[PDB]
Amino acid sequence: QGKITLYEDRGFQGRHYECSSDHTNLQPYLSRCNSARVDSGCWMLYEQPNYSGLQYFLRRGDYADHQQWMGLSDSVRSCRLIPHSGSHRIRLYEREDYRGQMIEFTEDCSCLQDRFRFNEIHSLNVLEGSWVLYELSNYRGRQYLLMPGDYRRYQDWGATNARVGSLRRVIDFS
Repeated sequence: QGKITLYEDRGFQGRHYECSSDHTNLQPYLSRCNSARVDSGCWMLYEQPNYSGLQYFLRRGDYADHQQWMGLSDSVRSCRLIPHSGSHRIRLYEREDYRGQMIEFTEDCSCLQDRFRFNEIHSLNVLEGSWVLYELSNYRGRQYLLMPGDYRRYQDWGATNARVGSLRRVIDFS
């Protein structure tokens, strides 16, 4: 279940901490977390503790700096593990609940505008692992996270809007 080595200082220096499970406060272990090494899994970090604020999606790889994982701010005080899943399947819904149009995805969607018309997703049903939504295509903007569950609106995943441009599955193994 994921396994990364968060480093207070870049180049994997300074104080370090290994996270193999959900964590809400990285302060008591990392002053800033300027570097991170992932073994196998997907991880998300949050600029503020208790998963609140701007975050950064991390996948198997070496990060000697915060800029590597898109770290905008080295003020990372929270990090969690996003579960995986052998198969991947998700059902997005146009409007709230399930009265609008629905389209399913079982693979990477670097260009939703090619698969679904409406750009507003106000409900989705994630059966397998988890997925990620991007305000644009080919991930050139913001990103949201949908854990395995049921959503009846866009606010459920704490989103100002529904505008979705692309999406992928949070997995690279099972």
